[PDB]
Amino acid sequence: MKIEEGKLVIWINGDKGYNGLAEVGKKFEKDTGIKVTVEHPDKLEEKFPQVAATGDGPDIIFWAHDRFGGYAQSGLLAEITPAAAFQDKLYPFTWDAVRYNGKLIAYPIAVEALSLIYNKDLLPNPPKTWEEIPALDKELKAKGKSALMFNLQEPYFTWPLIAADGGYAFKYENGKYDIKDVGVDNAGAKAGLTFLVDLIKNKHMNADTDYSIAEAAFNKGETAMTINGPWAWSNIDTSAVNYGVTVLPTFKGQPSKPFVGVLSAGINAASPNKELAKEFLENYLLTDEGLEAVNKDKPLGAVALKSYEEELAKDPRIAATMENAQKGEIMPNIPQMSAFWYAVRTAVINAASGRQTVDAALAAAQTNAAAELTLQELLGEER
Amino acid sequence: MFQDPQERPRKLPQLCTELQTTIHDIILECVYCKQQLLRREVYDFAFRDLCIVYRDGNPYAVCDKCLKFYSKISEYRHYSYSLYGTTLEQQYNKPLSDLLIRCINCQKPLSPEEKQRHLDKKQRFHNIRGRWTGRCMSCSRSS
Amino acid sequence: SSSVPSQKTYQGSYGFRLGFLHSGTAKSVTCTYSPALNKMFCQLAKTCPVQLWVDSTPPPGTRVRAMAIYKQSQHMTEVVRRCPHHERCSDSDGLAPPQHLIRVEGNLRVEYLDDRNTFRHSVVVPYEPPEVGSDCTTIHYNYMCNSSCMGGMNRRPILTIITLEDSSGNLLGRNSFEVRVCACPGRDRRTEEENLRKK
Ligand SMILES: OC[C@H]1O[C@H](O[C@H]2[C@H](O)[C@@H](O)[C@@H](O)O[C@@H]2CO)[C@H](O)[C@@H](O)[C@@H]1O
Ligand SMILES: [Zn+2]
Ligand SMILES: [Zn+2]
Ligand SMILES: [Zn+2]
Repeated sequence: MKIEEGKLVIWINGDKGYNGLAEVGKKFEKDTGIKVTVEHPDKLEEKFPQVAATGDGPDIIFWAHDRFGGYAQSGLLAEITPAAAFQDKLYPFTWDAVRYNGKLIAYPIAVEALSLIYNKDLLPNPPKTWEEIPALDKELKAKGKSALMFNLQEPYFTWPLIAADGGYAFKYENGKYDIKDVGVDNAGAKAGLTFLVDLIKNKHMNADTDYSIAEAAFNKGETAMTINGPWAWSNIDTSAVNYGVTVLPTFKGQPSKPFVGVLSAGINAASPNKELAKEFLENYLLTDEGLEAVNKDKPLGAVALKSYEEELAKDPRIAATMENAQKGEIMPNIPQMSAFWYAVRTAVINAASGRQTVDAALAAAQTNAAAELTLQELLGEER
Repeated sequence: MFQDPQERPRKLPQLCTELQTTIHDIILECVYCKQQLLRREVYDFAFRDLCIVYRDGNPYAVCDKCLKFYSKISEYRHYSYSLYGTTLEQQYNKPLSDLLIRCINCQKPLSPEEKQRHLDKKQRFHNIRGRWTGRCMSCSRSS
Repeated sequence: SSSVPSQKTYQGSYGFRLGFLHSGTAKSVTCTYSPALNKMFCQLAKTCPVQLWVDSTPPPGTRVRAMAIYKQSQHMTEVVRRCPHHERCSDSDGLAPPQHLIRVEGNLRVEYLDDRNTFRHSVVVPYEPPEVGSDCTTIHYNYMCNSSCMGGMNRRPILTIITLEDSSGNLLGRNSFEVRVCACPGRDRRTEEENLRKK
């Protein structure tokens, strides 16, 4: 077999705190003699299905729960079977995030949602509204600061604005998603995205701002506002840029509605170390001890483990996180989510540049994201 | 007739049985263009393992031209990526013979023989948002 | 006066339907299904995969029943039976009564019914949802006589009727397929499919 027996190889995203995870691995090694290697490869969410398909890859893959339906569907993931006693230690709704066609296909780790993070020193009073940002920008665009910088290359970051006034991915009803009912080219969708483009046609954010550019900018005090997740808080602490975490700005009347991710740990179907990986995840990572260790590197957000969550919930930033979360929506985990995300990332990039109108950018993504009813009936499958 | 969605035939041979007609004799309209199906198209519909579609309780089917036309449209919009057969076998840990692969052009489920040809000729399979597609023998060189 | 079981398609509340592998028509194949014919060709005692597809999950306690009936109307009332020869050849797996034509292999939750009113045989297993990485549930059936078995099916074609039912035996779903149990399923499927295009 391609995956080596008697070790654990874990893949987790670079923004997440692999050192703290690596530390939980150390404690595992020193107890069990089992070597644990933590890696953070680029384009993890893409690299994994590519190598796992060949029967290779990590024993354990971390990602938000939204990719996992596709992985499970492609046969890349083993069924997760926790004992009732363990299952009961985690919030039921986090288990729900990693249930797919009646089966658990990952361990939920922590609930993630974007918050508005602001420098009090530059803005003791953050705009609680999106519309008062072009005005507040040029106030600093001769100061000479930008008002707002956040990643513009990943639709995850722009999705709150585009969804605030009525955009949505797949319609949820009765416990099921209707893959034919997509809400990407509706009024509120085009609305939030035209607004976003009228921040770049108007020189108030640059079309090509990415995660790197935005994090530095905010952490070197050159912008007073940014949108980012709980993992970002560690590098802000070391920059000492005196910051607060708060409710995202409203667009028109509406709360800005981020897609909510549950960071999740899946077990590679081709791993000969499935029982090992369970041991490691249930008895080392998903413990007050384990999560704290990872959390101290990069904050996880609101952890699935009840006991530790109750400690973390006292934290005002976690309360902010969950306030944004309850205003947002849990991502679906269905296999069509990756196409949805590719279609929306394309539409947002092509409208911030100019190869398409907002209206035609979203017209195309809606088309590529929804299904054709009649051909699907002819084929006899909803795929 | 057939306006109970929880109780009408899915497949042509069962539709023929419930009409007490035969497949040689049944008359069917394409669901897209509404034209009547040619006899060879009726046969093709069965061999291609397609499903009877119902509009307003009436049973339709599909003609060759429309099938190919609306398939290509669906494929364009939902093409994900491509793989050689060898990776597919690793991925699902089964012989290709066990995976559902339809012809990208005519939608006929590929035979093991057609799947093998893909392997022998190093022809990739295409993933259409979860659907696996290849090319059958009759669509393998052009008509 | 005794009834013949319906073969009528019934998707029901959970959108029940059958599925099959595409196993081709090579002379070596032991089980192959023709969608054009809606017909399974298989060898005696070999594995015949039958896939169960639902649109929504049926409650646990749901059961899946298989039953053979003769396809030809003048034979429909005769109970499908193994021939005396095979019925008395000690070829039991330990679960199936030796007179049952249709067996389920690899499932200890299998039950065999001799219906006290109709005398028809059926084999039943609990419904289980698809495993991870599967979109359907597969039951492995075995047919324990040749279609030609004299004293048994006597070259008469049969239908296998699959029914989804609740714990009490109420009908949740039904589908069926013709079965021919023979020595060369590959060749027989090829033959009948060719004659289908000529008629
Ligand atoms: O931008 C699309 C992308 O969004 C989400 O990815 C998040 C991830 O959930 C976070 O934990 C963090 O790593 O930032 C990512 C965005 O760069 C989805 O989870 C992912 O599938 C999707 O492609
Ligand atoms: Zn047509
Ligand atoms: Zn073809
Ligand atoms: Zn016999």
